[PDB]
Amino acid sequence: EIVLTQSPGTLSLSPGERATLSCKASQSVDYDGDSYMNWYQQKPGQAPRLLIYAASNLESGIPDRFSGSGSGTDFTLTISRLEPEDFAVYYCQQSNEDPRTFGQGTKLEIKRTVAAPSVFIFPPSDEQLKSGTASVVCLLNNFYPREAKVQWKVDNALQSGNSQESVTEQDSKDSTYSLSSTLTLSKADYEKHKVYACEVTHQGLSSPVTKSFN
Amino acid sequence: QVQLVQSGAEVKKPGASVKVSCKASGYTFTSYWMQWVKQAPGQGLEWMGEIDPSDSYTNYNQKFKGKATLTVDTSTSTAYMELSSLRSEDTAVYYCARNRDYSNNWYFDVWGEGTLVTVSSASTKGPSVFPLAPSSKSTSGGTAALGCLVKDYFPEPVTVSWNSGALTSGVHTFPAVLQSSGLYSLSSVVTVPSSSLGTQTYICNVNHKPSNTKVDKKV
Repeated sequence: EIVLTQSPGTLSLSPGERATLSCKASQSVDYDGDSYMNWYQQKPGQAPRLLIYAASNLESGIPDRFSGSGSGTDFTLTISRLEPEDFAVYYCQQSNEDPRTFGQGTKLEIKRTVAAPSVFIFPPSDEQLKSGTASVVCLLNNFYPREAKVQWKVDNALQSGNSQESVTEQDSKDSTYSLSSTLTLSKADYEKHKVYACEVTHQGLSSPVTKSFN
Repeated sequence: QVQLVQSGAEVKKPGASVKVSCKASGYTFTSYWMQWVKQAPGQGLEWMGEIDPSDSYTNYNQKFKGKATLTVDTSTSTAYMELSSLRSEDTAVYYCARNRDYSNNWYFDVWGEGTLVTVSSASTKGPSVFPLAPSSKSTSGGTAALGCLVKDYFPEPVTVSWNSGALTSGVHTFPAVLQSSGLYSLSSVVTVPSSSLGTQTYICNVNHKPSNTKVDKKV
């Protein structure tokens, strides 16, 4: 099968900027100026949308800022200027050999200004401590980039590894992110320790923050 | 205009099977081939196979052969893909897209909205909400954070309002996460200035359609 490799995995640019994403094939997908590479665009919770076909043919309704180039095994899609509607995921696809294969995708993200995340922690409610389980949540409000790191520390140094992370999509106004890790442990396991802290690590943070309760 | 309509999302127990429908309109159904693509949650697009509705010829991705089966109904202009011997892996959104040719190159121009298939042995159970009390005397600053915890539920999705659709700022509903219990879990937060914490009554409204569970908690 023909394998498509897209890069960069992620790409953070600002509105108005020019983007250039490339798709590489493990083998030639051409023939006498005849190409077999197409590009698609996919927004969150939405069906792909055909952008370009035959390596350089615009589809109806696709603006003029888009353009696709490439030959043999190296192809690239370019967006002269990034408009609000352009931020999404792009997929290059081959149709030269069966099976037809797609690319891993390239996420164009809205690059902004670093923002230190607002950290918060929450002790297990009472009703929950009744059902026999305990879930400690540590919030991480509006921060950028998306790269961060929460560290759960029960009774100090005793940092566990039984949590579940959940990051929010980029905001539709301040392009920020929110992350919430949750540490779940049986009531008994809960009523056995006293200090529960959530250590955060972010570029926007001068030094790793921590939020604990007793 | 031209468009493709897919059947609704479905939940099925492992070892079972599902038939997804994709009825076309706006064009001569027999004039084009149908493409079936799969998109696992979080993963990318994966081509499954193709079918020529005129004479019914198929061609599958060598890895989906014997799992998916393509058929068409010219009389009702509808394509059908059947997955059998379902497993957790089979959980993904399934897309059917119209095929198109340009100098031997085949590209898919019209896509259906996709059909979600969830393979779980969980049971259509309702959600529980455990308040995420704001603070424990932390004030100092200006802003405070609260939240509601929707623990264990199935299947997706769940609605989470705040102060009855009239509270939209600061809201941060996080994507649900699947626990090993086979059940789901989601959280919803609403950033609010501490100075209002005592003068405002916040209530997160949860609405799970599958189990008809409407819960109003006051954080």
